[PDB]
Amino acid sequence: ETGTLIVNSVLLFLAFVVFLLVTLAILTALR
Amino acid sequence: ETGTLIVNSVLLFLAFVVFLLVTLAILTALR
Amino acid sequence: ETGTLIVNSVLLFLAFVVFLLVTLAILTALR
Amino acid sequence: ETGTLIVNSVLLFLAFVVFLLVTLAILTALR
Amino acid sequence: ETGTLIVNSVLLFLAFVVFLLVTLAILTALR
Repeated sequence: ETGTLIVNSVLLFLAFVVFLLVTLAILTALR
Repeated sequence: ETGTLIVNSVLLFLAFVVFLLVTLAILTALR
Repeated sequence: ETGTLIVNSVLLFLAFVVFLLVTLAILTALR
Repeated sequence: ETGTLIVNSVLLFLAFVVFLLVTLAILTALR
Repeated sequence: ETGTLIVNSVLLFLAFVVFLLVTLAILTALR
């Protein structure tokens, strides 16, 4: 349970990293 | 078996993250 | 505790990797 | 040995993900 | 010690992946 919690913790912030990445790429389209 | 399952779980969503990344880069080509 | 420390160590530099990534994407906007 | 194998398995596909990423960025050069 | 070595091994190539990523993004600025 503890091990899985640590893994989830990393995924937590990752979610923001990815989402932000996609958002940034789309933003590049700004034409 | 349990350990591998956890690893696969992470890869599962990763597949979408990567595929989306490639799709976004290609989309940038919009010219 | 030692295991978590190792994980955090990787995240440490990652923080810079991501932050730099976002900064670079934004920089691309330079128009 | 089993542990290292699992790690290598992840790296295997990763190789394609990265290589593709670089290829896509270069493709963006399309000018 | 062996565990840390394996982790470092992954980070080793990662260094090149990231470094290349930043270099590619900057290259995009070619204007």
